[PDB]
Amino acid sequence: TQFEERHLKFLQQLGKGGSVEMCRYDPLQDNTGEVVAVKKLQHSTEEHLRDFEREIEILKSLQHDNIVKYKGVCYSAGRRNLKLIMEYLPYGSLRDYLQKHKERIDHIKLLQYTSQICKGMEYLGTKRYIHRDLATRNILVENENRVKIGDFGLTKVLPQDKEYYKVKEPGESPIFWYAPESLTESKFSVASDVWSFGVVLYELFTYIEKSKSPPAEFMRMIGNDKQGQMIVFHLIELLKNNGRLPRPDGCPDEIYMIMTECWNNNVNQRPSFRDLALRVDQIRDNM
Ligand SMILES: C[C@H](Nc1cc(-c2c(N)nn3cccnc23)ncn1)c1ccc(F)cc1
Repeated sequence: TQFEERHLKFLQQLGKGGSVEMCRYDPLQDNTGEVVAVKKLQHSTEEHLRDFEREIEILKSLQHDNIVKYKGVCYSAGRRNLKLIMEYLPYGSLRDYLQKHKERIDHIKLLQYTSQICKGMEYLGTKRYIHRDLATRNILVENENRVKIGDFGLTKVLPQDKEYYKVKEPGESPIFWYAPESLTESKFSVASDVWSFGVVLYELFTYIEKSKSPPAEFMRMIGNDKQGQMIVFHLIELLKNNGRLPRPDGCPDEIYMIMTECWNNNVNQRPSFRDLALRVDQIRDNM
């Protein structure tokens, strides 16, 4: 079913990454239409538009309880700019949600969120997609009991004959979530996503405390005097030498062990998302 641009009523800006807005799709013009989330490009050039259409095809191919729902696309006349229409997830970003309710979210709830992120990622892998940007900033909360992976802007499809994707000219790079091989060789795979997942687990159990964030902690370890390209250089050498993020205060042993397993320099030794979801669900059952 189609979405007429004239009937999308702006309500509120939700966030920037392009941008995401809260809109009411109101063709009856009586303010009773559905509230949706709309993603559009800030700078809709020819290369970005091509990348955005691929992102849209990726999201449309995905149907999982822990992946934000695709609703449709809005086309503009002439130049062919695109708006991606998604379900509105009313509790917002996990990052803000956890910052707002801090420790009032207990470990068993955090593990319910962990399990769901794991399941969404495992599914993504069966499609041979690499997310590349797994972080709490890309997770949304539908309700108290359900989170969803909510943005796929950096997602690549693996080539048929390879188990990695090599990025030739990197743009946006969340280096503090990157596996060593991604920093050194710009190589991305299911194993690099698992590394990133360990960082997500660190994020949840620090309750996204500002001074404990991955950027804060890694900068401390390499020295706050490191700048620009030198950060990447020193980060690589630190990770090669087993410098890791510390255990979050109050974090259960069995969860901290999962993080450190994800952060294995040896790509082949990192666990699979299938094995992670089983392990996490066993922890929850024990508790
Ligand atoms: C950058 C963007 N920021 C948002 C987004 C939303 C939001 C929402 N409430 N529902 N929804 C549905 C699809 C996309 N975004 C959303 N809420 C708050 N902040 C952002 C975009 C995707 C992410 F995964 C995270 C943040």
